[PDB]
Amino acid sequence: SERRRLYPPSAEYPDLRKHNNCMASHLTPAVYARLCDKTTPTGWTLDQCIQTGVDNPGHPFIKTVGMVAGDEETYEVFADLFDPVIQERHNGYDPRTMKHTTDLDASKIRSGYFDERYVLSSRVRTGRSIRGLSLPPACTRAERREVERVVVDALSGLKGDLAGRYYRLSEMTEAEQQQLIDDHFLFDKPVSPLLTAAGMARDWPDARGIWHNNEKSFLIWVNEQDHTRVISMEKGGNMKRVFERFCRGLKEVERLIQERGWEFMWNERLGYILTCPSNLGTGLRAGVHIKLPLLSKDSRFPKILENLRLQKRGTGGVDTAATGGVFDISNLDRLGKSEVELVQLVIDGVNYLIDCERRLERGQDIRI
Amino acid sequence: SERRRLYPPSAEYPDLRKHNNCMASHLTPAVYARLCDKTTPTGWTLDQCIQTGVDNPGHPFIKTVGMVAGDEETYEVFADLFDPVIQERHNGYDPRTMKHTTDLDASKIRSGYFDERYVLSSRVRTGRSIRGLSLPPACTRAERREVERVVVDALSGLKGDLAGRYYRLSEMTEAEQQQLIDDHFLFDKPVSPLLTAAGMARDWPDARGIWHNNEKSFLIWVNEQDHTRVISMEKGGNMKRVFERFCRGLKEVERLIQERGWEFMWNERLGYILTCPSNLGTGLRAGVHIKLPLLSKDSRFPKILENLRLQKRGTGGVDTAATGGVFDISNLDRLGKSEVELVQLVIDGVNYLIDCERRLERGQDIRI
Amino acid sequence: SERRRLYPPSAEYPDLRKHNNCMASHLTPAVYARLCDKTTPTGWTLDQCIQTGVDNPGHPFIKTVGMVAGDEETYEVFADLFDPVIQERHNGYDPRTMKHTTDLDASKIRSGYFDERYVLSSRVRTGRSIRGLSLPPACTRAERREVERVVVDALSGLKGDLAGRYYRLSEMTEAEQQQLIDDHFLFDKPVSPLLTAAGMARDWPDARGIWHNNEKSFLIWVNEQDHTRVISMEKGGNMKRVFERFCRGLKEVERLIQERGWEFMWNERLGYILTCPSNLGTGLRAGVHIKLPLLSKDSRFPKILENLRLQKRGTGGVDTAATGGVFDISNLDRLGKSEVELVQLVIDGVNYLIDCERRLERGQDIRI
Amino acid sequence: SERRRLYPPSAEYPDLRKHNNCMASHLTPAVYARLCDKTTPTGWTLDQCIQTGVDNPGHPFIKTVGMVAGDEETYEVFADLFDPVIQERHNGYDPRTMKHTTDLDASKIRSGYFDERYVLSSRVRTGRSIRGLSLPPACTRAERREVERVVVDALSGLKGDLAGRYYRLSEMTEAEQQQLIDDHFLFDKPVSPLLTAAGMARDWPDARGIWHNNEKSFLIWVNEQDHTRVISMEKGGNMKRVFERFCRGLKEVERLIQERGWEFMWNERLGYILTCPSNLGTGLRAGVHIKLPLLSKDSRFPKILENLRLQKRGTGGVDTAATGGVFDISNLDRLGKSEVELVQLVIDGVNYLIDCERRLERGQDIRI
Amino acid sequence: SERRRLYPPSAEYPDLRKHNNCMASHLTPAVYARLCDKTTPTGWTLDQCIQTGVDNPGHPFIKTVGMVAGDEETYEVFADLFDPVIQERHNGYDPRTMKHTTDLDASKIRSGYFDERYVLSSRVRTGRSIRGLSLPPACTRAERREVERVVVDALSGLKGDLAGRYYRLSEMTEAEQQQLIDDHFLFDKPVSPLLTAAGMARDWPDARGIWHNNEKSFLIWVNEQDHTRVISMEKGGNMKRVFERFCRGLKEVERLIQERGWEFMWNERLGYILTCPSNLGTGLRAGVHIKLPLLSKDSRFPKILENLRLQKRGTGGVDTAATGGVFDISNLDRLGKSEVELVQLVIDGVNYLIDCERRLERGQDIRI
Ligand SMILES: Nc1ncnc2c1ncn2[C@@H]1O[C@H](COP(=O)(O)OP(=O)(O)O)[C@@H](O)[C@H]1O
Ligand SMILES: Nc1ncnc2c1ncn2[C@@H]1O[C@H](COP(=O)(O)OP(=O)(O)O)[C@@H](O)[C@H]1O
Ligand SMILES: Nc1ncnc2c1ncn2[C@@H]1O[C@H](COP(=O)(O)OP(=O)(O)O)[C@@H](O)[C@H]1O
Ligand SMILES: Nc1ncnc2c1ncn2[C@@H]1O[C@H](COP(=O)(O)OP(=O)(O)O)[C@@H](O)[C@H]1O
Ligand SMILES: Nc1ncnc2c1ncn2[C@@H]1O[C@H](COP(=O)(O)OP(=O)(O)O)[C@@H](O)[C@H]1O
Ligand SMILES: CN(CC(=O)O)C(=N)N
Ligand SMILES: CN(CC(=O)O)C(=N)N
Ligand SMILES: CN(CC(=O)O)C(=N)N
Ligand SMILES: CN(CC(=O)O)C(=N)N
Ligand SMILES: CN(CC(=O)O)C(=N)N
Ligand SMILES: [Mg+2]
Ligand SMILES: [Mg+2]
Ligand SMILES: [Mg+2]
Ligand SMILES: [Mg+2]
Ligand SMILES: [Mg+2]
Repeated sequence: SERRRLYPPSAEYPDLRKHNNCMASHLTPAVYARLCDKTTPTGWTLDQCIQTGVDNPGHPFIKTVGMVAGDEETYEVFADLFDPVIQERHNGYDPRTMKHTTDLDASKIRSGYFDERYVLSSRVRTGRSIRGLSLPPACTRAERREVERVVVDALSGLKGDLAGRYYRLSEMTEAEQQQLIDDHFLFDKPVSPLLTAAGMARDWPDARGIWHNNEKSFLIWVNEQDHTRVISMEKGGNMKRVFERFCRGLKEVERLIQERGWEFMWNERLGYILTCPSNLGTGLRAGVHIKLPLLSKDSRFPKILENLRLQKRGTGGVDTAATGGVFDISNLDRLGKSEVELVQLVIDGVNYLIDCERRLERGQDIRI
Repeated sequence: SERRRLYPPSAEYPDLRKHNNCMASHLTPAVYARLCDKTTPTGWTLDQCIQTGVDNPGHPFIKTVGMVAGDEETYEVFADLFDPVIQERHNGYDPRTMKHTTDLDASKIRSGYFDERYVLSSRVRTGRSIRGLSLPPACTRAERREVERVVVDALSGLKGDLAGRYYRLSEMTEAEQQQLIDDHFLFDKPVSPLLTAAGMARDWPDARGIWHNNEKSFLIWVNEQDHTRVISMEKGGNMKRVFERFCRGLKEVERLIQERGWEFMWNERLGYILTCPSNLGTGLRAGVHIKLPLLSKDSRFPKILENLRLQKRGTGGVDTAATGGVFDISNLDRLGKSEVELVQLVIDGVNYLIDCERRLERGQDIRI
Repeated sequence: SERRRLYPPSAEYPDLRKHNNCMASHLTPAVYARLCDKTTPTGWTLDQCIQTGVDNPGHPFIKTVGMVAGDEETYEVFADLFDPVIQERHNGYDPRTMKHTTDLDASKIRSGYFDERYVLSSRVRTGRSIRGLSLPPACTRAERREVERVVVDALSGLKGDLAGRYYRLSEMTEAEQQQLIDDHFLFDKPVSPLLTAAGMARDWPDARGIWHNNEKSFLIWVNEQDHTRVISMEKGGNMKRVFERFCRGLKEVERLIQERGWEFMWNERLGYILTCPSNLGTGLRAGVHIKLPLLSKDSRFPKILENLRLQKRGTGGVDTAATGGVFDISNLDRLGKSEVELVQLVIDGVNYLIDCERRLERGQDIRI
Repeated sequence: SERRRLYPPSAEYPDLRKHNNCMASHLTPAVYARLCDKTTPTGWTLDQCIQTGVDNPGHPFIKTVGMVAGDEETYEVFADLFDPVIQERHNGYDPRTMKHTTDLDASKIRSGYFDERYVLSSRVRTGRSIRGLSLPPACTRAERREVERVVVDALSGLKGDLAGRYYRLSEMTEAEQQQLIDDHFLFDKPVSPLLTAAGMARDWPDARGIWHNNEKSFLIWVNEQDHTRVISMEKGGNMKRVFERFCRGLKEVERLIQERGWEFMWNERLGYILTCPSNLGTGLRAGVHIKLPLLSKDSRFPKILENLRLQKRGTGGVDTAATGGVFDISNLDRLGKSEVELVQLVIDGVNYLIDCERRLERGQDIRI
Repeated sequence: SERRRLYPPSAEYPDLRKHNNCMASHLTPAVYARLCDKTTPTGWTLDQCIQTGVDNPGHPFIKTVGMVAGDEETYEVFADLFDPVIQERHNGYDPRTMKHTTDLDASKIRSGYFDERYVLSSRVRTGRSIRGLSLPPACTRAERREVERVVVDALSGLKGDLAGRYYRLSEMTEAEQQQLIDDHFLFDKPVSPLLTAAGMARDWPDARGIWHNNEKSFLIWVNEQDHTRVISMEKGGNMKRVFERFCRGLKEVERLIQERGWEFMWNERLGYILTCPSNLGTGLRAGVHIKLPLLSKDSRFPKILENLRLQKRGTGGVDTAATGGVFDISNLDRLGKSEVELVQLVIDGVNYLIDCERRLERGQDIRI
């Protein structure tokens, strides 16, 4: 009957009195009550958006957004809660007013070569979603298989240096997968509670895979945390070559994908849409590992790092710590700046860090 | 259940990598995704609109639109795809901004007499659709029979020189139909793939017919490719008389049709609505055949023809080629210009063509 | 408004006064009125079922059903019209009461070797539809591509003698396709009016292909007239080996298809569901070509052939005639009998025909 | 099914080629097609509005509107057709633009006494509808009974000179009803085709009645052609007393009706809503009979009458003619002018008419 | 539009080619296709039912069902898949035909005392669900809080020896929770993949708690894996006292719950409804730990255990192994047998096990 009463929204309000994530900070009873009825056309709802944040109050060793998007419409349907979170996460970028600009030019990134005694590794990463298909948090098996087929068919057209092969996770022996993971190429099974709570580990390892070139300098993860994750890696400090290869490969992949009538998720307000609001905009993360004996001498590291808008993850894996200090240092903000700008910022920050080692003298300049 | 997922629009996107029609040129994944859910009140959909273009990439010896309209609402519902196609097809006429004006006056078409040694035939054609009834691509049997009844009842009222008789295709012996076709009067069965793919050959020959006057100088095809096709023909170069008869007969037919409460499809933005976007506006085609020994001497013909906005089809039938060169030359653009203007343009172009007989001198002037 | 009146069903009733197909014979105003509102869950309707029959009254040189099915549900939704047609087409088999049994055993088909001087070719064909996907008359582009992907992935698992390769029609040069067609391997473009009117030529050649083994003795047409057409052919009279290979290959293909969670359309009442009601049940056609000088001496062929329940097509296919008499003789009925029974019947009929070479004496026995 | 086609609106368009009513004049195929889907909340439709006009092309001896309203919403829902009709019927009043003002003051109508030798009868009539109840063309039995109950209960409260009694038509002997009709008090059974075609004779004589005061100078017809018709009569030429009594009685009746929570249909754009668009606005008709020997001498009567905006009906009954000339002369326009203005206009026109007795002189002044 | 096509069910079919759980064994494409549209009134669907089984193919050291129920209606809506699974899991009990009988009598369980040198612990467990509230896999925050409130209010009425207190998990320090877990009283956080994949760890630790008596011999877990889990423990081999206390406490709890108008989920076909089909029927598990030096001598243990219908989990925790062999031995089947019968079976099995200590002789009797 229509006379039956629903549970009032405040009855469903999560208990976030001990949470320490941006979703908990920016969620209020008014917002929850306002948004608890809405839903994206594919059925995504607010509770599904904030489940990962609700279940995970902590997760060292970095601050977490606590939200995910089930599809493109989410960021528009639940903008009343995503917008403040995005603004806080990206040092003040305002999606409501500002616009995002993307440029991928390896010409305007001159220099960008690091000392081989302090870097010994350079990687550039980005993510891409296929329009019309639900994101990993909400995708069904059919949608995941469709994403895999589209990506594999597109990548089959890559020729020349970028030519490579696709390896299905379900067809790889555990030893091979472990060897690939230990080499920083493949992705590990999603056991971290943040991924599991978001629902981005359903049906594992179905429809997940890795497409890599023969030199393994150009890789593409299929269906791990986004529809596609494009990676360009090199064991050294030559960020210039890595970024040039990344740019050309990404352009070719986009062209091949569009050839078949598929287009990436994108809007000028937010840039490239991805699951985690922390990856919006360019979704780009350019970083380098650090030599063990050197940066270990730092004492006021976090202040300097927040000074330069850089983030320091441990060795391979965000969930891992740093032992025998070798830190993966990358840019912190991915929205509001162009890819070239982000790479230049990373290069400048790393040059500062290696210059700030000061193994002969003492003194931290910070230099806000 | 509502949790089941539909095929993403890009999955249905046609493969037009080898097509050479305006629909293929102006169709993009964004447009297809935007329009793949809409539908006219009678159920016409985008796929039905573009089926003929998808199936037919070629079709010599002229460029083809590759689209058809199922009803009046189509041009409004799918305007996002029809408008660029119409603009390209009609040398820049912009339906969004401009307006179309129609005038049928035989007084302001002074002159217009061709040399009898180079024309020997003059025809004028137009199309008309009855409002409220689906177009041939989408019409059911009941709608087709209704169109036939309305047209026949209206035409029964014609008196005087225009007085004529209606002949039902289903009641005509094959020999009589073949004789009429060979005389350029009747229409042949629609075997060309463009007509069949559009669905404009369903239930043949049911409800199709030809109404012609005793002299056979005035004819009306019922349910061939439009609801009505009004034709005025004469074996000679006297375009003036042909056009005068065409104008008066068309006015009388329109009056008789409106007498019973039926009105033609029409809107000032597009003019007279017809199935093929190439026939919008006036839908008028005025043309003449050409004497065999004469125009055969031409070498740079296509450049001159595109110069004058004229189209050259072979002998009887667009699908046929030209042998022993005798070309059917007509106007190319039917929207944005009035009927009088189009006829005057055809007369000027034909006078230019005959003036360039070059049986005693050489040189092509083009004269853009 | 709800006060508006629909066209009465009799207004839409087709004009079949001159038709000569089973649909025209068994269609009555009462049946049409009863069924003109129903529709299968995918939207198939009666008019779409009978369009091919309505448009085509003739089509030599064989009697035609005049109907097609858009999906599995059709045969159940429109049973009131399909059942009499099926019963008449399959010499009295009653789908309402009887049941169909299928057995594919090459052991119980002993003998089956024809004289090499009168056969010189032996082929066995069947069709199969993937459950859950619309049939070629109604399938959209996405469904056709899904069928192609499922079939190709399944067939990739065939090993040993059956090992083969898939060739996409869109990627084959016209010369190669013509050579394959002339060799009786590949299928030609569907230009015959029966196929076009049924809508089984939309989006050609998208998603159509041929998968064949290295010896080309085992072929599979993908998306030509059914979802799959499995063919086993040999240039000779050894029907035994051909049928054995056909049986084992079909079993392997079915196993591979089921491995991935796809099941063939099938119900014990009708057997294997296919587009044309003439292919229901087993859908099997076993046949042989005939030597030119020999059977040409016959005069009362049609009576004998109808006596033996055999069909006589042209050497080039159903749509071609027989010149320099070389007739493709096959079984006529495919529903109500098992595959082994049909093959044995074909063998017995061919042995009877060759026994009646009438080179020594004369006289036709008929032998009903 | 949704694929079935409705009859196109032009198929339902009435055949008005021989009609002579305002509805026929102002009805066009475009208007009919536009309005043939709409309907008032109570279910009234355009065909029901125009049925009376369609069935009746003639009806001497006056020009007829040819339309009726089923409820209050009609004039708003079908304004596209009622507005031109109202404008033509009320000599230019434009309901879209201008507003209507009502005043009932017997003080500002000084004079207004006619010669007893040329009038011998004075009547004033008006109509009123109860809001929330369907009009007589569309009212069901329950609604008609509700109207009767509301009106009778209200009128029971009248006191003093206006005190009277209610007589139910179903409880009155035929002789009494005939006597009342012959005295110009009661209304006759609705046998005229205009009333019957409009559906305003259904369930006769159920729920119809007459409430009159003891002197029979104040009367109220219940459910004859409107919900209420208030009438004030006097056998003489004293229009002043008749009109003041009419005003006070109408005010008292309105007060009593509003006492119980019922309000009259009214909007400033149109005034008081009634069934026939010819009665909109005030709905007031003030008139007088004429002595037999006197006005019979007129020859150019119609021109003069149209000059003064007066209408001449025969003796008792609009449907009746004038024998032994005694004409009922009243105002022609009821909308756009106030009641006092209309009464003054009638008085001036009657004074003009009697002044033109022409028993001793000659001249048709007309005096536009 | 309604012309868009859904993904065929076989496209969503899980890839279970390597799974080893009952759901994978008893899931077929036909069943999946049949059930993929249905849904319980609260929105539970088949994919949600089988997600835990799909994600987890293994999970030593016991065979897993691989399914869960979202609410009471699930077992009825998806019976076509639950029934075979239940039958296989409960050694042939047929829910379709048979009925379940429950009796909780401590009188008819005479004896039941184990040797203190081989048991040193005795526990009895059961589960209960509140009717009208979604099960832990599907319950929202409001429903979980409602379950907690109902259970706590009911348990507040327990008096006498059963008198106890409720401890909210969110209000207990980590040290206290760890101490309780190490003592085998409290439940640990659900980190095992089977619980997480089923969605039974959402919003942890909100609304989860433990209500225990002062002696801690009677405990009730609130919202861990069922709505309520009632447990009775004793550090010894006196199963008689444990079971009688369990019976009386359960009866009192049920009475108190029903006092407020709440009733347990129950139907005679299945008994007491719970999330995991392995806990249906009584949901009872009676077990004992085993002394370290003793049962370690066994070699053919699994055959004997399957002989006696007993299951051997490791030490505290099903997910944990057995080191220094001390096995938790309990009954294996909970549906089709009464609680008294199950406890007697457990007692007989444990007596057999201890009798087969073989510390003096050798030989395994099995004794099927
Ligand atoms: N600079 C680098 N050099 C080598 N490997 C890297 C680098 N940065 C990241 N990786 C590899 O990427 C994998 C996942 O790292 P993660 O923190 O998830 O980066 P992302 O943000 O791109 O997911 C790790 O296994 C790690 O080895
Ligand atoms: N100038 C002409 N003289 C004689 N016949 C003509 C002429 N133009 C067209 N026709 C006749 O019209 C028929 C169809 O021509 P088509 O190219 O379809 O013209 P339309 O554009 O009006 O369809 C042909 O059979 C042809 O004989
Ligand atoms: N027994 C046979 N031997 C050789 N070729 C054959 C045989 N049967 C069919 N074909 C070839 O297959 C092609 C299509 O045959 P068709 O008449 O469509 O058979 P079906 O009815 O099974 O489709 C033709 O080109 C024909 O040459
Ligand atoms: N001036 C008048 N004097 C007497 N009776 C009248 C007068 N005007 C109208 N009536 C009476 O009203 C009755 C109906 O007349 P009708 O033309 O319908 O007027 P209305 O416009 O009020 O309907 C007739 O029977 C007639 O006798
Ligand atoms: N016989 C027993 N004696 C002592 N503790 C037990 C016994 N059985 C179970 N437990 C305790 O119950 C907790 C959970 O046990 P579990 O294996 O989940 O039982 P269930 O299969 O009923 O969930 C463990 O921490 C364990 O210490
Ligand atoms: C660890 N996280 C959370 C974040 O991005 O803040 C991922 N989105 N992977
Ligand atoms: C041949 N065509 C295509 C076109 O007009 O371009 C017809 N519409 N008939
Ligand atoms: C030629 N036909 C018609 C028939 O089978 O009768 C095909 N279905 N191919
Ligand atoms: C006679 N008529 C028609 C009209 O008013 O024009 C009535 N409405 N009574
Ligand atoms: C470990 N399991 C699976 C099972 O019961 O089989 C739980 N339901 N807890
Ligand atoms: Mg990462
Ligand atoms: Mg043409
Ligand atoms: Mg064939
Ligand atoms: Mg009247
Ligand atoms: Mg447990």
